[PDB]
Amino acid sequence: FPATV
Amino acid sequence: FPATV
Amino acid sequence: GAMGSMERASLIQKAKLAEQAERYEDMAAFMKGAVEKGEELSNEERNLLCVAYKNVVGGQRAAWRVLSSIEQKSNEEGSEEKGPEVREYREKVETELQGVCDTVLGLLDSHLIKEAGDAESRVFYLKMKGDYYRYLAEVATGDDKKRIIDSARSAYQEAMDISKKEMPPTNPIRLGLALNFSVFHYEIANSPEEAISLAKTTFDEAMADLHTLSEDSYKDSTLIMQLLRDNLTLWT
Amino acid sequence: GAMGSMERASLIQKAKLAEQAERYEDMAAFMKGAVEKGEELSNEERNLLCVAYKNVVGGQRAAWRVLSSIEQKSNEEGSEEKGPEVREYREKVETELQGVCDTVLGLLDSHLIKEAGDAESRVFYLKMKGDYYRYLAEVATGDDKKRIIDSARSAYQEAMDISKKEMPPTNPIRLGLALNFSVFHYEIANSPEEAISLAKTTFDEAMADLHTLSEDSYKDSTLIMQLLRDNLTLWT
Ligand SMILES: *SCCCNC(=O)CSc1ccc(Cl)cc1
Ligand SMILES: *SCCCNC(=O)CSc1ccc(Cl)cc1
Ligand SMILES: [Mg+2]
Ligand SMILES: [Mg+2]
Ligand SMILES: [Mg+2]
Ligand SMILES: [Mg+2]
Ligand SMILES: [Mg+2]
Ligand SMILES: [Mg+2]
Repeated sequence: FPATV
Repeated sequence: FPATV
Repeated sequence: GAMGSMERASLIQKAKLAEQAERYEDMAAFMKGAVEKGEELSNEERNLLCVAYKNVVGGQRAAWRVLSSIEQKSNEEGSEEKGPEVREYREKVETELQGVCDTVLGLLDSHLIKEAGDAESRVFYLKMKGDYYRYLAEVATGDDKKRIIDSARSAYQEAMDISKKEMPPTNPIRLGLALNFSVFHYEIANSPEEAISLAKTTFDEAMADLHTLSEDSYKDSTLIMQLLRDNLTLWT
Repeated sequence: GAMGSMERASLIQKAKLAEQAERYEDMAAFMKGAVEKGEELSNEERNLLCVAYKNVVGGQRAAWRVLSSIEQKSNEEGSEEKGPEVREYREKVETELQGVCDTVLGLLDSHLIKEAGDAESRVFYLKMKGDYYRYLAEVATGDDKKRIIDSARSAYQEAMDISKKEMPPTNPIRLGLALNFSVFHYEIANSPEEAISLAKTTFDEAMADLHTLSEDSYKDSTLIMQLLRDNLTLWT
């Protein structure tokens, strides 16, 4: 999964 | 801590 | 609410203890109680709210993905019928996840967003609104799925508009918003080109503003810039 | 009980799904429901029960230790008074932990132990009884603390007596029982010499029996023997 914050 | 199972 | 009898300051203190103990459900319940006192949240208090629910819903999402993968495999050719249990349990986790998202969205709507006037609070809350509609979209399959996706989009877009007018391109909230809206484009809205363009332009505009920053602000901004780069590397 | 309407087999199936999803509270609730159907548990089902509660209570114990350390520091000379919140929250986690232990002990007493006639089931359940009284002892400070410690001791001792009569010295349940009773001696009963002697004698008697085992049984037994060695290295 791609990065999120 | 020591090991337990 | 079960936190109604506890002082605001005590709820915040306990949220910090719960974080140290990795008790994120407790942390979220304490922060919900703090929000429900009705006062605006400081920067630190907004971060505690965010961290608590991010960890709770992140665990639910991870569990939902495990169960959904098992359910998908069960529906492939040659798979033995195992009964309704996988679907039931995936639905159980899904319903709990939706409940958490609805709780967060409820706090934002009653009444955090409407009282948030400074860009740092308003953008933060609108980003969170986009994020929790995005988590609802991840599990959505019904007649309202397009409206859920559009609710996420709309919240992100309002946050983006404010952030571009009111914050420098290195502001960590602005960067994290762009990171997550880019992920929305890629994973939810079937718009990988928009995702890539947003991440690239965000990264480049931040790079050009780093020269204005102290060492500590530079560290904060470059941390999130690296996440943008990581996604671009994944996608290209 | 909320699991009363679900089939036994469905509860077991869902416990396994919950394990794959790292949803150990759910796993424990499913296994509690399965136990409450009233039938004896198979070897695999006993392991699922054990894994579920071990992970739930292990998380609670870790959180309790974090909070207890903060509380201890708050009571040292020169520390600013911060109010009752640390004690309150440590007590909250402690009460939840005690509730989990009481639930497990209740399942063992109603009626798993009394129907367990084979050594592999009876030793396993008596070991668990010792373990959950040990977790209660870890947080105990009241008039009943000596009785809680003695309840752990008594359960472990009954399990030890059966295991030595009825199981080979390499049996993994026998080994894990000895490992944990040795830890009881060291950490609960203020008896480090007994802890060390038990771990050493257990290890040596298992070593002498490894020659009788298949490759797979050897792997199972040596894994637990290494834990005995790890504790001995820690303690000497
Ligand atoms: S739930 C995110 C709030 C906690 N903040 C951090 O972990 C510092 S990094 C950061 C900065 C900006 C944004 Cl929008 C998220 C994380
Ligand atoms: S909660 C412990 C039951 C799960 N069993 C394992 O993880 C295999 S190793 C083992 C063997 C014997 C004992 Cl008493 C505990 C763990
Ligand atoms: Mg009030
Ligand atoms: Mg559903
Ligand atoms: Mg644009
Ligand atoms: Mg029945
Ligand atoms: Mg107490
Ligand atoms: Mg002896």
